[PDB]
Amino acid sequence: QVQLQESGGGLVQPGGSLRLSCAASGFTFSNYKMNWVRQAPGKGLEWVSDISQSGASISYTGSVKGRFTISRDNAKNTLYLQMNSLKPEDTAVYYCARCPAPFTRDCFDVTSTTYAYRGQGTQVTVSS
Amino acid sequence: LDQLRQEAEQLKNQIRDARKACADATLSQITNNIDPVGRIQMRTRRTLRGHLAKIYAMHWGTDSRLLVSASQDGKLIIWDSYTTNKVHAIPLRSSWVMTCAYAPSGNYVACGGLDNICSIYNLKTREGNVRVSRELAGHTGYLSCCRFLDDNQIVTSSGDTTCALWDIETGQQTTTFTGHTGDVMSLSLAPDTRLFVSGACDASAKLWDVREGMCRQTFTGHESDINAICFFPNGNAFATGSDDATCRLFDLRADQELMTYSHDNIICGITSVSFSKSGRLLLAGYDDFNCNVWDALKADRAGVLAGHDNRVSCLGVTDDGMAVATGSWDSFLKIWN
Amino acid sequence: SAEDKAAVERSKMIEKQLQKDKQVYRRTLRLLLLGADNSGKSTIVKQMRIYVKTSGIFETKFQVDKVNFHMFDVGAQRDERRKWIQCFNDVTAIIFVVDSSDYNRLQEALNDFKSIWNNRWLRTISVILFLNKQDLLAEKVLAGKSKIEDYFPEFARYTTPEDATPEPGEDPRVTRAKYFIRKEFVDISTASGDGRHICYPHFTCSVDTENARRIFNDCKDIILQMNLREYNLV
Amino acid sequence: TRFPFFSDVKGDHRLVLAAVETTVLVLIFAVSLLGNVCALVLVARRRRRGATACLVLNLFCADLLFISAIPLVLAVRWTEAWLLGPVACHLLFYVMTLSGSVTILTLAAVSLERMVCIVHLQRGVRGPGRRARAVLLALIWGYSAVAALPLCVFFRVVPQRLPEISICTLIWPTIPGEISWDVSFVTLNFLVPGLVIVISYSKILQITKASRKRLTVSLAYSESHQIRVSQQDFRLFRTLFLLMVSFFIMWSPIIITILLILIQNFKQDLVIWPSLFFWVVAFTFANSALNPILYNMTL
Amino acid sequence: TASIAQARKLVEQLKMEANIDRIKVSKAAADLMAYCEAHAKEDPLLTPVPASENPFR
Ligand SMILES: O=C(O)CCc1ccc(NCc2cccc(Oc3ccccc3)c2)cc1
Repeated sequence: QVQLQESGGGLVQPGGSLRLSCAASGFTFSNYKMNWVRQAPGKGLEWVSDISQSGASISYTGSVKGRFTISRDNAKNTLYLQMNSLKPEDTAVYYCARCPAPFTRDCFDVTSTTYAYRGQGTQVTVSS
Repeated sequence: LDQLRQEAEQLKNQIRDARKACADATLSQITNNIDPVGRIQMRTRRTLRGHLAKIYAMHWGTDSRLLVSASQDGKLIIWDSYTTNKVHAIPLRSSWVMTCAYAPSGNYVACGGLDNICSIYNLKTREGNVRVSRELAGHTGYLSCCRFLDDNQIVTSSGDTTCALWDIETGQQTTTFTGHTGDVMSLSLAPDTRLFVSGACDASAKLWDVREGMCRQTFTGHESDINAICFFPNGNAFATGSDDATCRLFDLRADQELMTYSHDNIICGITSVSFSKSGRLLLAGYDDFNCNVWDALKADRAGVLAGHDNRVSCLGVTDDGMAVATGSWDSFLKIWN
Repeated sequence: SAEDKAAVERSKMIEKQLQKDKQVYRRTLRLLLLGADNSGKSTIVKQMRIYVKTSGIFETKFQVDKVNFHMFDVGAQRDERRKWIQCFNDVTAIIFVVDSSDYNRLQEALNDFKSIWNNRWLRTISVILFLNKQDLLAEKVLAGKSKIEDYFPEFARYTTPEDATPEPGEDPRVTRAKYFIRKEFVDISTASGDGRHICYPHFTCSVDTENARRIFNDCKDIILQMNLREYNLV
Repeated sequence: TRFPFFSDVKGDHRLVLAAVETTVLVLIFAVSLLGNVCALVLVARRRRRGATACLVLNLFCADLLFISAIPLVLAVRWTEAWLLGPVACHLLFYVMTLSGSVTILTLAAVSLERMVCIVHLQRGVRGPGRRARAVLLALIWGYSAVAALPLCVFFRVVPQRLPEISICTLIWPTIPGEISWDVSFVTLNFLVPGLVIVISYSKILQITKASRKRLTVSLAYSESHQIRVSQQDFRLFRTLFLLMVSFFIMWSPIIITILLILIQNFKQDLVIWPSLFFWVVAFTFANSALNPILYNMTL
Repeated sequence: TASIAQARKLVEQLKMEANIDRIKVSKAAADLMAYCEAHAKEDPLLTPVPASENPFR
């Protein structure tokens, strides 16, 4: 019974900051590569960032370089994202995603057709 | 929406408690006085040559003598395993074939794959030729498995999250089974042929009643895709193979997992599963290029079948219990005894 | 006896047929076509062609210099790809088409290429990379309405290499953009540093004629590398 | 007098020299036998597919036939005279020459087919089949077994005073026949295969180097990418030169010895230790231990 | 309206499943042992047969 539950998010004035925390259950947390994706109002699903099995390889998309950071606690079974200096175009819904297989270095996990190992997301709004 | 989700959570919690209120003992505790089976060693008798590319499936006949195989170069061959004589070699129309089956009356065979079509071939023709007699169409995703019930009814499972029951003579689906979320990878039929089970690439399995068309029980416990499934001989248990390198024994009356077969060395997934005649052995095929033989009541490995060059993709055991056939990605079949 | 002789004669006829079929199977070259809906791979298929509802796959056949190519395209499937992509682990090459003049879905193409390159069952297979729709790219750069740095900030300090040899007639801004975009893909290509397989990139338009020759030459190089590795020389 | 093949008298230190010779030869024999058996067993598992790997079988068989002449040579070196009879003096040199010629011609054919099959497999044309292999092997063995008859016909045992005992030596009927056989054998069994080998491997090298350049001339990766692309072609450049010079290093001394022997039989001013002939032969017998490595070393 | 239909179907299916009878693990384990021990002397793979009755030798 794989489960991935999110927490955080909400309303932020522009130029603010906040934190997203995801808790995972039903698998051995340390064998899998993990990602953060987001869906924006009136758009498709988009990839944001990813971290590997230990934390020695991190990757971001060009629009969030120097702004967002990712972290992984293997003892506390938790994935973290820290957001600083937000923009109005960062308002969306945020999902945490897991790779399909262990001990592997590739992904196929952006689809819309109900990818199985994904969360229900949280809402992050930036406006005033 | 929120109220419905909360009710779903409450129902899941109640089901979990109802299951947890029954594990008064483990299978190991009940079976702590069973004598082990010792070492098991088997040797190849026949090696069957002739395919040009990798092999995806095979099936044994009811006479325990003739078998069928399907390869990705676009051919379907029927062999006699006592003398290694080729009885039939049928050329297909689409070469990306993923499955095959053998009618229990010995008159028909079937095949399918990425073309989204199930083809039926008639063997007993007065003219002495094999020709296509039926093409079944209506699925919207590739075909994974197919199994005859009798000469007129066939049940298939597709990569569009559905299973179906077809009437061959008319040519129309009579019922569709829906409820899975991922692609359906395998199904298996009960000895009485009134129920089947299905495992479908979302880490869950389901038990389906053929006549009514609804779902009775759903079983969870794995943590990745499910690749193979089969019935215990008396029809009251089933074994599951997955992609996290673990096999599992599930029961139908106690409604929960009974046993896990795994080792700390294995870091590759299982691609096939099959039992033995008395159920005392469980045979599994791996991506490591070799098959493993497990004791099914004490969870201790007891043998290895280790003669293949590439990935092992198909595995079968006869109806009398005399031989085991394995097929792999190097285009060779082998028979062990 | 008296019956077994017929069985052996049957088996011998079947074996003769199988040999005659192997003779022609071992001589054709198989290619797999991949891309997205906003690309123009259908135009490539149509350009190379003159040279049932719910159908799961399509095949196109052509020949160049008496060598026969079979190109396979995927029809009506679902979103997911991690199961029917394994059937294609023995093809000669994968032809990957990318629309290079949008700037908004180019990261999706990068992620897809990076996920294909590293799959366990596709580690020996080479890729021919087509970057379609280049006139739109030229017009978009010359217009100045949208800026590349808004999606790839590192473009803000990329200077065209001095040893590079530009195509005649190019405005240097267009050449900057082209070279940067191609480098973004070759960087993923060579980051493994293995030598098993290679990526051959090209720039192609909507009206073009030499694409079949390009595929032919790259297939020739691929076959040569296999022949060297087969004789134990490398 | 005439040349005492394999026959020479030792002084006070006969035991030490005989022990050294027998140890060297037995070690070479054992290593070559083990190597060729292992290679044959390994290439015998390829029942899956093989087109360029069929003549290697002929090569290994020729090596195992070549290495078989050790015991007679050891017997002659130990007992210091021909005590065997006309049959051995008729069979020994004939068998050795047959094996050597087969080995050389097979190496030439393997290299030529590699070079020609790098190209016609790229052009999508049907490769040579069973009939071509059968015809090629038949012609090779027939020519080898017909071109070396004088060593079985004219070698004979006669008594003479060693520089009186019985020795196996070679008697020719006329000078033109002897010189013609020597010249034709050398030119058609050592020179032509060398040219074929060198040309084939050179053109493979040319094509590989030309192919590696289009990655930058035409497709134009980068200036810091072309280094990251290959990093491993030096192995190919080393292997090709190694296979090109091993043939000319490990098969020339015996030809020089043959020419020296003919010159001695034409001019009397020369003098050569028979131990030199024995050591040249013992050096040549190392091909039977070296061949199953250079053609399987990276496996 | 897809969310409403999905949630309603899931709730109804869960309600249908959560009202079935279950037994203890001990009875199932005993039955599995009994079936295995009753048919032990007829499994050739577990108890190899002589070379006379083996058709693949
Ligand atoms: O000038 C003359 O009369 C001939 C001299 C003469 C010299 C040596 C021999 N012995 C035969 C001998 C001995 C050792 C290895 C051999 O292998 C090869 C020889 C030639 C080409 C390829 C291989 C042959 C026979 C005759």
